[PDB]
Amino acid sequence: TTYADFIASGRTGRRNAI
Amino acid sequence: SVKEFLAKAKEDFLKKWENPAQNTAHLKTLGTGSFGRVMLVKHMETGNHYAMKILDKQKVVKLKQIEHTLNEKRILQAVNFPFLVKLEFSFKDNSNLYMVMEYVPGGEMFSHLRRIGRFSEPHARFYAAQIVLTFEYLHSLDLIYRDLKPENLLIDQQGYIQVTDFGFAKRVKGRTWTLCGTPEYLAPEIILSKGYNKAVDWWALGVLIYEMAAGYPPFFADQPIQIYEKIVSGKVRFPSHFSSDLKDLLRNLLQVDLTKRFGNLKNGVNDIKNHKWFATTDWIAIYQRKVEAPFIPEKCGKEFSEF
Ligand SMILES: Fc1cccc(CNc2nc3ccc(-c4ccncc4)cc3s2)c1
Repeated sequence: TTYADFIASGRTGRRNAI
Repeated sequence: SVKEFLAKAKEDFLKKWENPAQNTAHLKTLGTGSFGRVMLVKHMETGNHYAMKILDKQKVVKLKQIEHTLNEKRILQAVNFPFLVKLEFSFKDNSNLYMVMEYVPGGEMFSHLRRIGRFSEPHARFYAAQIVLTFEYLHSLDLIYRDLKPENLLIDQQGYIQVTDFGFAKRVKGRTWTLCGTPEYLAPEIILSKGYNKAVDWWALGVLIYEMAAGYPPFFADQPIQIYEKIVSGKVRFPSHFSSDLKDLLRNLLQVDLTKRFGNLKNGVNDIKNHKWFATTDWIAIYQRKVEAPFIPEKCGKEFSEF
């Protein structure tokens, strides 16, 4: 699912600016 | 009376912007960064609690953050809006820069959103209306925000939003070119190395609305470069629980084409405020915070002369 894909991305935590 | 409010707000802004307030005071840890930390402090004379940002002047210079730091404090001391943090005091000493601001105890929208999963559409709309008004305010001052995301939105004791950071904000009338922001929240024109304007904040609003209502952003991947590819393709898929009104609003915000993006058309912000998804939104009551919230929780002297 899209939810499982989100968890798999490793980008579920606080995101830094580039 | 929005035109009259915004003309008086611009008068109030420019006066403070042109003659910034300096040295308005004298000297638990809530967080840390590469050039400083944020502490919960108590003002001795009143017993009032505030958040104090302590910035190491040497570390600011080393990390090439002089202009961003001077600019952020300059904006903070000049703005006045219900969803923008109130800067109480600012001062410097031999070693550090200090910004004493309102303490926002609720923490980031980010934590509440990951905990709850996703927000219901009325809940997402309550926050989205506050961002609409804030960008309308900022954009009227020629201020581009450029770092909208749940991580940068504090929730106060009344359940309303508070914006504290302006690290990437820039006061510019036309185009700007800096590659800055967070990968998920980048408009396609920032990724494509072209000149861009305030419409990037309206793209970011689209990303924010989608993330609050879905629980995940419209474009994600394991690496930023793979996220940029999805953004520039603009292929957005919506969860089946998204209402017809939401999908339509998001199609218009997450518009690759600038001549079609909501907020960047002749009617401006009014294309967003008058959208069907916002029909039940009382814009004046949001501003007044009368709507009941759905959720209630000497070193480097030359470089910092203006601070
Ligand atoms: F000093 C720093 C330099 C560079 C990066 C960082 C990143 N860390 C943090 N930034 C903030 C900003 C505001 C608040 C805040 C304000 C008002 N009320 C409650 C919290 C807390 C934190 S913790 C800090």
